Amino acid sequence: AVTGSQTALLLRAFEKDRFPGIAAREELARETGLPESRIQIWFQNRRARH
Repeated sequence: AVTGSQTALLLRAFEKDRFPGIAAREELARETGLPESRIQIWFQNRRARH
């Protein structure tokens, strides 16, 4: 699971760039302190639900 702060940051990103490319995902990884693969999973999962 990701933290509340990470969720808030990722959701705001998702609502501006719904399909981040690898550079954007690596940047979100650095912003959040999450691995890039975890960023990708989070976006894939959210899009599969929406």
